[PDB]
Amino acid sequence: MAGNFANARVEKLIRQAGAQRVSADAVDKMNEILTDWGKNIAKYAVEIARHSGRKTVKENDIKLAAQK
Amino acid sequence: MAGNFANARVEKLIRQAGAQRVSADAVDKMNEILTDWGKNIAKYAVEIARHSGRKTVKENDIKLAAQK
Amino acid sequence: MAGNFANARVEKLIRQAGAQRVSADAVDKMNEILTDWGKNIAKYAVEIARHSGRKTVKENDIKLAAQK
Amino acid sequence: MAGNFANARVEKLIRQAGAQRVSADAVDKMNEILTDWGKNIAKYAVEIARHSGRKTVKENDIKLAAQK
Amino acid sequence: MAGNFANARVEKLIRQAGAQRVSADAVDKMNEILTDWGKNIAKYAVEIARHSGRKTVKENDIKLAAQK
Amino acid sequence: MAGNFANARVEKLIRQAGAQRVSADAVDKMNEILTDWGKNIAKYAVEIARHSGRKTVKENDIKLAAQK
Amino acid sequence: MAGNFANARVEKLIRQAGAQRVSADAVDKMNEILTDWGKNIAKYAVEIARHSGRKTVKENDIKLAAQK
Amino acid sequence: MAGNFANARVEKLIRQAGAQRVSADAVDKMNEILTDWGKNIAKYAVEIARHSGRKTVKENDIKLAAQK
DNA sequence: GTGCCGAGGCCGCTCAATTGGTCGTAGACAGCTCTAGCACCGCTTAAACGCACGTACGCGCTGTCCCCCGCGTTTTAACCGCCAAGGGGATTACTCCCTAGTCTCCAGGCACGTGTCAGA
DNA sequence: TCTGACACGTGCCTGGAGACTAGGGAGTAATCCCCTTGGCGGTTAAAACGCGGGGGACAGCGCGTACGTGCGTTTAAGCGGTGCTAGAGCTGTCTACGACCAATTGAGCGGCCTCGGCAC
Repeated sequence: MAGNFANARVEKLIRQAGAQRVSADAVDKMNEILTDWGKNIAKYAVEIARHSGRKTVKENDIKLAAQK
Repeated sequence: MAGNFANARVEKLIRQAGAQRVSADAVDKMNEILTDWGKNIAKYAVEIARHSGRKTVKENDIKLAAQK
Repeated sequence: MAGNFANARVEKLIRQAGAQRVSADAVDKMNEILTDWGKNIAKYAVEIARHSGRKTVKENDIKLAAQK
Repeated sequence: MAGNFANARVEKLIRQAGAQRVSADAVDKMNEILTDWGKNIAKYAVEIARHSGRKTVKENDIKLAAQK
Repeated sequence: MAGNFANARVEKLIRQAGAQRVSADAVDKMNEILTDWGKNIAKYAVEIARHSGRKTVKENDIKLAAQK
Repeated sequence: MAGNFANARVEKLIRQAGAQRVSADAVDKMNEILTDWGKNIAKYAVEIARHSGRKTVKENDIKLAAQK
Repeated sequence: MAGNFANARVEKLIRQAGAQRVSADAVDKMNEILTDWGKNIAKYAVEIARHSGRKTVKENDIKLAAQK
Repeated sequence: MAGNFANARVEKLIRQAGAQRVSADAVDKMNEILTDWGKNIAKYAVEIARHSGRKTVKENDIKLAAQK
């Protein structure tokens, strides 16, 4: 519920940033920080989609929500 | 390289934010925006870890890099 | 509290940047903008130092906080 | 020219941000980082003042240059 | 809304930079990167024009906003 | 050669940024500033594509070139 | 330390340039110039490698960065 | 080769710049690049010194030859 | 308010990667002992702040004319489709040639004793 | 011409740069076959320029803000030195990540329907 993404994908991201070693707690904390920040953008994008008069969230509503 | 996470996971997050329908272009854009922002936090967490004299990125380095 | 630096020092900076004349209201606004931006870098450098396990803010912590 | 502000004023700023102890090399580095960022805002505020048709830098200008 | 310029125009620019072949995905990403950077210069040029006391954005307002 | 894009499209961009009136000399200067900054990104994306050993410029080459 | 090469080798280079005497100040300035020009090439060498797919920055990567 | 930096110290420079693996050919080319730029600076630095009516090469001379 | 077609929802398979277990051993934390370098208090001088007078610049008022907005016709191109091919990609073998542990050596690096060598 | 501050050369103590000899990670040619770009042709759409009306931007004089100079008072910042707190370096214990391996969860990809999104 706190980490929505797969741990192996969040770990690959921290290793491509240059991390020589990555603690499983750091993978769990990065998963939580990506999930929380993603839920915030998606919640605001859903309100932009409905203000625009549509049920579907589309690329422009994610792009505009991220620029807030 | 552009979208690090699995699309069905990023889609589940947008549907739990309340979306009634989700365009595949919104799933791809959210995957890119999460990847870019996650790489920014991870790259700075790695410089904090190496400054604390450690090779391992740990929970505290991710927490501190996100509050920047 | 709003302008931490001496006004004659902030005025000397705006005059060395090329200003032919400097209004007292521009010296006070620059003093506030330097105080606010300096407090933001120092507050994160103190958290960068306490994470490293030290009480003393050193050149490396200010350098790392300014690159955030 | 390297550090424009008074060292005891830059140190008081780092101590009000919460630092328990401050290294003299951190006071000099903060003085350099404030001087460099202050010269960037003053140099662009002087070009805004001159574009507006005036010799005097005024509060308005420093406000517009800082938001760049 | 994401790509303001004509695709055949963005593509001619990439082919004049020396590209032997250009992916349609690269034309649409270049169009988005030019549109976002152009909107940022124009938004700040509009604030420079209004600070100068005018409604009309002129050559000097675009030139000053780009040097920021 | 100095302005690659259509003037009516560069003008639409400055009007969508909030401009109440836009001078023809500002449309031409914005067209030149977008063309020059666009040629710089495209020249570096062509070199990234050729280092990677491919004649085709692709989305990842434009994305990596713009982040420089 | 600002020098990547050993001070004695920066001094030996100044002597090969015809200087009958080289000040300790000239040795430190030479070390800094070689450090700056070195890092500015190494960064581009790392980019050439990562772009070609290879993890090893080979001889081509150095020659290509020195002209880039 | 005929380099000024020590071979394993030109190598340490490339690795310290971020190299994951360094080809022993690039160690040699880096040493050549540092040697060539070194001589090209020393010759001009020696001329500027002899012009100023001094014999001991000083920081000022190298600082000016590098800024040219 | 009405018609049409984008393009997402829903479904079923399977294979590809994720999560879980257990082993090895690299690394991170705690503890001792010493040195680095900071906080405190003190002196005295630098230079900051605040007048008071002067006068340069700025902000208005307003009246010319610059030059942009609206409206419009023309035709120059950008978008699209269909058809052809070249290219880039994934899957493979073989052979580079760097990482690695182990090693000897050249010459890097700091101190001691002298005259250099830059100035009014 | 007239001339006195403080850095430099040569030796000793010391180490990290140079160099294997070998293992095997990853670099880079082969090839086969989908992806997807180039290419040619048609056509409407939307970009350019042209005229007319008039909104607002640029210049000129007046008046009055308010910044510059010069000066005095004094409150700070700076530099020394004391003296003691905390950070660094070495070392040892032990914790927890990298690694290989299993196996089954669940993500991706068509293929078929029809809800709602886009223009008139």
